[PDB]
Amino acid sequence: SDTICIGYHANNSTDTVDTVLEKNVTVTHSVNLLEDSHNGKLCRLKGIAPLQLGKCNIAGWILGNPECDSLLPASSWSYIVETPNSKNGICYPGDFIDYEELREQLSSVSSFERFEI
Amino acid sequence: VLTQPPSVSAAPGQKVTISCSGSSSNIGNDYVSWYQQLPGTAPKLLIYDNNKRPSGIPDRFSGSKSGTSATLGITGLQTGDEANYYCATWDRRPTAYVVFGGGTKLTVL
Amino acid sequence: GLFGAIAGFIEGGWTGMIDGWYGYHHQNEQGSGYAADQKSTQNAINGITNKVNSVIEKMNTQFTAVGKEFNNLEKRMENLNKKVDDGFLDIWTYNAELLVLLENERTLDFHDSNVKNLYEKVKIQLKNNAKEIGNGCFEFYHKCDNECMESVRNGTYDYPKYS
Amino acid sequence: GLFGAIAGFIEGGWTGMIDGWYGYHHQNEQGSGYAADQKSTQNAINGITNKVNSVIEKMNTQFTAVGKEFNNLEKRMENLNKKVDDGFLDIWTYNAELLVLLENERTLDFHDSNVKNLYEKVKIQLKNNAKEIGNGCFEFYHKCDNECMESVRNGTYDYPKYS
Amino acid sequence: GLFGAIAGFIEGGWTGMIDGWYGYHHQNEQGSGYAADQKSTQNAINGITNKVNSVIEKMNTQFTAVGKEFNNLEKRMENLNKKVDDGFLDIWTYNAELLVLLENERTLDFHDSNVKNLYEKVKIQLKNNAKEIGNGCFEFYHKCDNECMESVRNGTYDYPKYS
Amino acid sequence: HECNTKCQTPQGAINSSLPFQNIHPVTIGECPKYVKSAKLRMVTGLRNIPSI
Amino acid sequence: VQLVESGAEVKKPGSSVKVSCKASGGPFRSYAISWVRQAPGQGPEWMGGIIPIFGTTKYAPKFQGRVTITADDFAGTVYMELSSLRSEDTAMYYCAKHMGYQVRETMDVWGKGTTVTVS
Amino acid sequence: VQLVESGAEVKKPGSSVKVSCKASGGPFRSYAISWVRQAPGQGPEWMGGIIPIFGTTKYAPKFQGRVTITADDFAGTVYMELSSLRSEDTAMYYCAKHMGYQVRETMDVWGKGTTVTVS
Amino acid sequence: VQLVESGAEVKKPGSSVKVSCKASGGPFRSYAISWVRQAPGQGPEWMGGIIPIFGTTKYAPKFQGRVTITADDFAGTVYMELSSLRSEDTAMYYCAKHMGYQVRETMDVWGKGTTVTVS
Ligand SMILES: *[C@@H]1O[C@H](CO)[C@@H](O[C@@H]2O[C@H](CO)[C@@H](O)[C@H](O)[C@H]2NC(C)=O)[C@H](O)[C@H]1NC(C)=O
Ligand SMILES: *[C@@H]1O[C@H](CO)[C@@H](O[C@@H]2O[C@H](CO)[C@@H](O)[C@H](O)[C@H]2NC(C)=O)[C@H](O)[C@H]1NC(C)=O
Ligand SMILES: *[C@@H]1O[C@H](CO)[C@@H](O[C@@H]2O[C@H](CO)[C@@H](O)[C@H](O)[C@H]2NC(C)=O)[C@H](O)[C@H]1NC(C)=O
Ligand SMILES: *[C@@H]1O[C@H](CO)[C@@H](O[C@@H]2O[C@H](CO)[C@@H](O)[C@H](O)[C@H]2NC(C)=O)[C@H](O)[C@H]1NC(C)=O
Ligand SMILES: *[C@@H]1O[C@H](CO)[C@@H](O)[C@H](O)[C@H]1NC(C)=O
Ligand SMILES: *[C@@H]1O[C@H](CO)[C@@H](O)[C@H](O)[C@H]1NC(C)=O
Repeated sequence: SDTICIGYHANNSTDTVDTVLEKNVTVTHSVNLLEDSHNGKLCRLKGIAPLQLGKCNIAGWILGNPECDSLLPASSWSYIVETPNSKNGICYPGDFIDYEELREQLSSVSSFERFEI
Repeated sequence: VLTQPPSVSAAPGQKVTISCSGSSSNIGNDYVSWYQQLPGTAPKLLIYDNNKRPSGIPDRFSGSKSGTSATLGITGLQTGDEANYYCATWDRRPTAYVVFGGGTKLTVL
Repeated sequence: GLFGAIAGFIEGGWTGMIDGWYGYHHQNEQGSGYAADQKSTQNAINGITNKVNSVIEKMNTQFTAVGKEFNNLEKRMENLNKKVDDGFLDIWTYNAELLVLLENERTLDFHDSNVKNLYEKVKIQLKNNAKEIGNGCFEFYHKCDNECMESVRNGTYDYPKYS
Repeated sequence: GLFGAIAGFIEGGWTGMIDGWYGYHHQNEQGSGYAADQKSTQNAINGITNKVNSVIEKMNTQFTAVGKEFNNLEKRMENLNKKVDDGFLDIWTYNAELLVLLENERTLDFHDSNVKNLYEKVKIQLKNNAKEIGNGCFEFYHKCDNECMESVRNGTYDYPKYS
Repeated sequence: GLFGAIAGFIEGGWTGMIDGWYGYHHQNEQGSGYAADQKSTQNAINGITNKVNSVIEKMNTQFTAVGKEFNNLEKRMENLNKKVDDGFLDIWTYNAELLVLLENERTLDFHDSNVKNLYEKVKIQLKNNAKEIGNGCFEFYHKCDNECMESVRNGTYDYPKYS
Repeated sequence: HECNTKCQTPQGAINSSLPFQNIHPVTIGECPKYVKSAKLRMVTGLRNIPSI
Repeated sequence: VQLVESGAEVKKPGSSVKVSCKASGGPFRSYAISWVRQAPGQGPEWMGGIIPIFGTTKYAPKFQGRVTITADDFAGTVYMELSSLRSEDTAMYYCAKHMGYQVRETMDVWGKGTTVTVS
Repeated sequence: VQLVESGAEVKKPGSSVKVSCKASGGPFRSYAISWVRQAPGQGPEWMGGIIPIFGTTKYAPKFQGRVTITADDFAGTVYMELSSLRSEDTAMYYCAKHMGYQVRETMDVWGKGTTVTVS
Repeated sequence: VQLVESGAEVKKPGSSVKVSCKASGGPFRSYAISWVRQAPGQGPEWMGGIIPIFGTTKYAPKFQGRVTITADDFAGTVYMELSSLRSEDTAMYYCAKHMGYQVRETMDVWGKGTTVTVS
């Protein structure tokens, strides 16, 4: 008999949200604001490769440890990477005075030139 | 399909009209919009909703629709009106999709 | 909801209405069919995208932040550094979770309000030439063809012509 | 309130209704009496306990935190420590007070909405066989015994039988 | 708005009503004129001033706070000091902006609710001796002089006397 | 390895435009904000009540 | 708003191509977006469009099995992929606004253009 | 929902006892909680119950002057105290859920039991 | 609430004066504020008042072109300025509360007073 009705939309989605008065409300449309996925590898930052020390630490890299013979040509990087097995530092026992301040200073250096003083 | 007169020729200061004719499938049950493309640029909207104008469009441009055909009228013609004019309508029966015209070369003397 | 329309006196949604959020379903001698209401859906979409963009804008991008090192005789400064890091992390976690939890409820009430407003808009138009059935539904007294339906779904229904 | 039912067109509460938040009071030849509405009260209780549990959960337990010591030549670090402590205390005090203040108003609007929904539910059922008096009250035209009363409060009132 | 009265079924404001926020416009044989409603305006003013005073009170005054100095061998503590300052500034900026943004919307819904309540209060009074026109307007069936108007704008309109 | 990125953590690179992450608090580059949450979903549609 | 396409591309037949479109303003939009093709010497051609929130996509019956249109939302970018390139998919490609959330016939803002050559 | 009572107790006549019940989940609940007694070799016996928000307590006419039921809300526990122990208050005591906020006849979740001996 | 005026002032003819009024409580108020004048040996005189949110000001027809009343809101202070002093602008000046937001006839709270001499 010539009828007219008002209504709203429904679909087959199964995505739920939380409010204060209720949990797990299924809704028609929603967006996700959190990221929890990575690729699992150390990559290059905007073109430049990082500097991986490997067996050495900052003290061994800078002092010239006999086991860090491969880091000599390095002159540029985007960040420095250390590992928990970086144990080749000072071979002769003694004290390195103001070492953490040196690390803090090097945390803002992107390149250097090594010359014979 | 929308068919327009391929060319138009008139003198400065005159009034000209281009007719977009179609069929009951597209033109008879929808609106028509008009676009003007200068040589080397993207199209620009002139008339929408069959007689309406956006912001920044002069009063010299107007248009209307008559049954199964629309018409765009330009009065106050000058040299800066050298372009191609296209008519468009949202066809909808088997599978709805936008349909463009053929083209019109409004030549000024 | 606070307005009683969604899951209220209109107890279910339509899976046959695919182009909008709110709309009409009509029935006469020509046939039946659904049809979305474009103005209400457009206004709701504007509001929702505004809200999402504001939420995105209020949180700024985080730049480089790496840890420090201390020796065996600098425990107090190391503990202070840990305290600062943990406190800021806790504060921002609380802020984010509370913002999402509080915005979801308002978003759910918005649609209920819109549906109720549409129902009232139609009801004041028909007033006397239609019977309210109860499920968001109106049954005409006279014969309402497609011109009548399209005028009802436009706001320009002519009351005096149909008595 | 925003909905105009509590302290609005229903201007007072009932001290004789002890088992619920919202309900009915009836009167016929058999007698009078109050009776709570179980579904509305149950839904409101669920919502309120959910809100309280969420508020409790968003605040985590505080673990051991004691002070430090400095000498006469370490004033800058001592001042930084005081700054950090005071700032965190201020931030958390602000958070707690604002949360309570903002939740109380929504809690008060929730009950007003529920009362209005119950009133409208009854009004659409009676429609024509009852007169609206004004104080949330309906006066029947026909004779309504206990079966009719129980059908009204169940949602299955039969309109055609009583004309 | 959420209640559909302001910019809804009442689509415009009055520049001729200068002494209040909400009111009436009447028309009979004596003449025309606007008139504000004092109780609604008083309640709204109380609420709004309470809200502004609470917002002012929740923010405390800032006392003296100047910077420190470090030498070339104290970069870690200098960086920690910068971190603390920047973090607290960011947190308080976020708090202030969010508070203002969220309070504005509630303030705008408050007035819509008040206008709707006034309209319903008048509508339940007139019920049958007046026709609803649609723009917030009522047209009487009988003759309403200034005593009848002043009783309508008081809540004591006598329904039985005018049938 | 031999790749490219704009945001690096001690556990991998991040490839998103979302405003939040819960991978690592230590980052290098232009990175989202770190939170300890496990779920942050924002609603844009209405309640889903199909079949009716 | 401003619409900016990607750079110009030249390929050889049998391959596919992917063009992009970036819009100014907030990442989330309330208008539909369309892609238009124009060969040198002829009128424009509508290829397909996408809807902001519902995510629906529409294509022309000619370009049914080849074109694929996607969006990013949080980035503000729209992508179009065309597969099995012939020697006739050499034209100028435009990105077009729509006004409302539906793919109607009224496109009020256009981009600048991007040439894709096939040889 | 899991309900866990306290340990088993043995007392001698003339004293009082206090048993407890802990429920899993959020501290605040939306259902009523009852205490049930069962002597060895007979059917169960309803003692009394408590209501979540209104705080009303109900007792059986037999156990009207001895039993006292209380709640903690923020801890999530319910306590029952029985005074003036006789030699017949030696049974198994159960903690029972109720479904709704009222103390009806339908208890859908039970605990495990707790023996109180009197000697 | 408590209303406190400024100190007592003595000037000589031809100059102007500015008196002040401070109210206790929150900075923003929901009542109107009036200024009243009383010469020695005569009844009081209403000068003018101000409205809380709409900002409207009202003056007596006698003091039309001389008085100016302003407010500070965030400070909680109201200022009155009287220009072109004569030998008759020597009286006691009171600050008066009003009850509601309108400047009616009912002032329910008064200050303490402030003498302005002109010589
Ligand atoms: C909302 O849904 C989630 C996922 O379905 C529920 O998470 C489960 O919660 C129960 C106890 O509450 C656990 O035993 C399950 O292991 C959880 N499942 C997963 C996959 O984590 C959650 O409980 C629901 N919320 C409510 C209030 O019921
Ligand atoms: C649907 O409603 C609109 C809104 O009023 C109508 O628009 C009017 O259309 C007439 C011509 O039919 C014009 O003269 C008016 O200027 C339009 N009004 C406005 C505000 O633009 C429209 O006509 C209605 N549709 C139908 C089929 O009647
Ligand atoms: C009160 O309302 C409920 C809900 O409609 C009624 O429940 C129905 O009861 C009949 C038998 O009387 C069953 O056949 C139906 O299956 C029930 N429906 C549902 C949805 O459960 C109930 O009967 C009503 N009470 C009275 C006294 O009429
Ligand atoms: C306007 O309404 C008020 C509120 O009812 C009326 O106030 C009553 O006035 C009568 C005398 O006219 C008193 O006996 C009552 O005690 C008053 N009631 C209250 C609650 O104070 C007022 O009279 C009405 N105005 C007119 C002109 O009728
Ligand atoms: C809903 O139906 C569509 C139809 O193809 C399907 O693609 C989609 O996966 C369905 N949604 C879910 C959640 O299954
Ligand atoms: C990841 O990043 C690379 C380059 O940084 C990009 O090409 C790619 O589209 C991103 N997304 C995925 C899913 O690989």
